[PDB]
Amino acid sequence: KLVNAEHLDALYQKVTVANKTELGLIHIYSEFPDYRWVKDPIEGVSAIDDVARAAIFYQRQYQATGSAADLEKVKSLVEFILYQRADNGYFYNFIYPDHSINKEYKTSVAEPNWWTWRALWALTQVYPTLVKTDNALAQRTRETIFATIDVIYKDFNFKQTRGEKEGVAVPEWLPHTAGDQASVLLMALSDAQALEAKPEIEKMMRSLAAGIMLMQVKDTSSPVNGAFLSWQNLWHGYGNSQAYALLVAGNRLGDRDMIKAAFNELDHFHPWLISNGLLNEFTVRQQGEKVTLIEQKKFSQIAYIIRPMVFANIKAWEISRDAVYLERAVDLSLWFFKNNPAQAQMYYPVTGIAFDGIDSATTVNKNSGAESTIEALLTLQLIESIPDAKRMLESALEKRNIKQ
Ligand SMILES: OC[C@H]1O[C@@](CO)(O[C@H]2O[C@H](CO)[C@@H](O)[C@H](O)[C@H]2O)[C@@H](O)[C@@H]1O
Ligand SMILES: [Cl-]
Repeated sequence: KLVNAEHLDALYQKVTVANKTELGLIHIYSEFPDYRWVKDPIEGVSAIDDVARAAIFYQRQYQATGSAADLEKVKSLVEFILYQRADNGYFYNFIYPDHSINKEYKTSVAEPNWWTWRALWALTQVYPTLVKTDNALAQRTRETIFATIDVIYKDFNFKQTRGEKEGVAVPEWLPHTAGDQASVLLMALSDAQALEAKPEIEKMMRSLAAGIMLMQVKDTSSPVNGAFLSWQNLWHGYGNSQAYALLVAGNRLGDRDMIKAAFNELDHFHPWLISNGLLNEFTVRQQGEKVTLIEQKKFSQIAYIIRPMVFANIKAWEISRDAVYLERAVDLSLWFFKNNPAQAQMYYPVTGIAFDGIDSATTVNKNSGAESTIEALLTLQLIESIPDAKRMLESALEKRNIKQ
């Protein structure tokens, strides 16, 4: 009842190219008040960054409901992902309005980047669904998963050298030295390891987790004790799925250290964030063992901050059976329902609209692009799948002045 795919469905478009190749697109932007399709004028109409996450949403919907229409969307979004595979084994990101591929723009080249990791994660997430339903598409997907992993393995830097920024160690072997990108590649590799275990996949998993863990703040005197930094000495909330990824990988490998590191973020940094109304980003300085805040930015706040935290807390509950994590997951979900600095409703169950962000205490961006819609839907979809969390969120919503 909370989850309403009507706006995401309106961003979806099936296009035919070449010889009966049917591609599922998700239009990237959509603007208040008419909420039609809006493009990026330079980059194109739809990106793997969004299509990949949409594929996961619709696959999870199909798993919950068995709806033939959800499955059809999974298949066509997967076709777009496969359509974007480059000869070198990486992926292009954008498609243009004329349905040619954006191969050369910096946000779209087939080089290791965010959209590679998201594409791979989407393919590993939807493969078990495809193998039960569509033999030919499943075979192509499996071939692509492990061919892409081959390429990533061939290019992988296992030499664990460290830089430094404001006293903080930098793992030079992570992609773009980015803990957030590393977490999604780690999630994808963990899924693939369950499909076909390979020593080189475990080796990459452990190397990524080592880099992610080196970037964690471990200073019990620091306000942001437990935080997984995103890049150098910087944390940003968006896409920061390190804790969730370490829980997934730690479970896959039986690695207690990974699990312990993830809980350290959940048990210290998450309650701090929640108590302070969330943040967009911050930077730190490290002097010896002491980690201190340099600067922080409360805005902008976007749906993509909430989803990684809700994913991690639900997973923590599943592992530990501690209800505090469900309570926190629900309290974080309330960001969509006016628990935020603008006291603004950010997701509308009646229409499926998800606002694009909070820019200050008094300014809300009422556009509803693909990313914010998918991230709100994935968050609420997870809550509604856990009966105790669903019951808790419904109880919180009956008491407040939201539109539903
Ligand atoms: O502008 C295109 C596209 O960008 C987004 C990203 O969230 O919004 C940006 O641009 C808006 C005006 O064009 C600004 O008001 C907003 O602050 C900025 O984030 C989408 O909302 C929009 O569709
Ligand atoms: Cl992601």
